[PDB]
Amino acid sequence: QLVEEELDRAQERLATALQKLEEAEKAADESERGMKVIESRAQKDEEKMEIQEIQLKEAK
Amino acid sequence: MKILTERGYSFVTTAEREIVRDIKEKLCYVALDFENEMATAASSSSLEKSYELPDGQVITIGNERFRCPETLFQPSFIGMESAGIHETTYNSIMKCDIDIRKDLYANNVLSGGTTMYPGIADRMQKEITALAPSTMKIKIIAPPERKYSVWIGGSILASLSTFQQMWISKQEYDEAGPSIVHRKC
Ligand SMILES: Nc1ncnc2c1ncn2[C@@H]1O[C@H](COP(=O)(O)OP(=O)(O)O)[C@@H](O)[C@H]1O
Repeated sequence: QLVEEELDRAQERLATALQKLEEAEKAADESERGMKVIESRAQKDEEKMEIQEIQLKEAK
Repeated sequence: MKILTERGYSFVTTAEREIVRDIKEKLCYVALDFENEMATAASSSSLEKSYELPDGQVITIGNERFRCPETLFQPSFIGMESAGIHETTYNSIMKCDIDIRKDLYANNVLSGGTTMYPGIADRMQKEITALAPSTMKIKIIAPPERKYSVWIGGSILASLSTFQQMWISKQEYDEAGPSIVHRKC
């Protein structure tokens, strides 16, 4: 019985492992979305900051 | 391209020349006072910006930012003997009749892409003001779209009704040869 019990127990544990992998990759997706939006925001903010600092430069 | 080698970056290809052109269009500006700007860049590091080549490999440049377009005002940096653009503008003015140069002093129109550096109008006005008499009103006219001024003016011209007789028709060419162009028009 050892054969089949290892078989089905490891199979259901492999199912749990693949579900954990799907959860992990969805976490990767959401983290990547946050990363991309935040880096785009950082880009816009930085370029605007540069425009404004050089504008103060010229103005003074 | 030549001044960036003293920081370690080496661009020799034509593609790399395009990369350096992009660096020039994005990071370079004209310093209102070159000497104290140089001393400031030497003292702090607040002028250093970073640029990312199209394979990663960020590069950071310091006083090159304003040493590149400074050549327009000191063409001796590239071994040329001419004078800066401010001085040739002033000379062209002082070569005109004394009655029109007061109205020329106040209508310096800037055009083309190389006049798009941040702070070029201020430096130009400072230099010409230092050269001209202390009574004239120096006005540098720098539109925000001066990179396409030639094309805009060309469309305005080609749209005028009184211009439709200034074309060089095919028949005039067939009569006169290619020399028609400068000989009459
Ligand atoms: N924003 C900018 N800042 C500095 N230099 C610029 C900028 N845009 C374009 N240039 C420079 O202008 C040149 C192209 O200008 P342009 O007026 O189109 O020349 P041309 O009329 O001869 O084609 C390029 O060599 C580039 O180095």
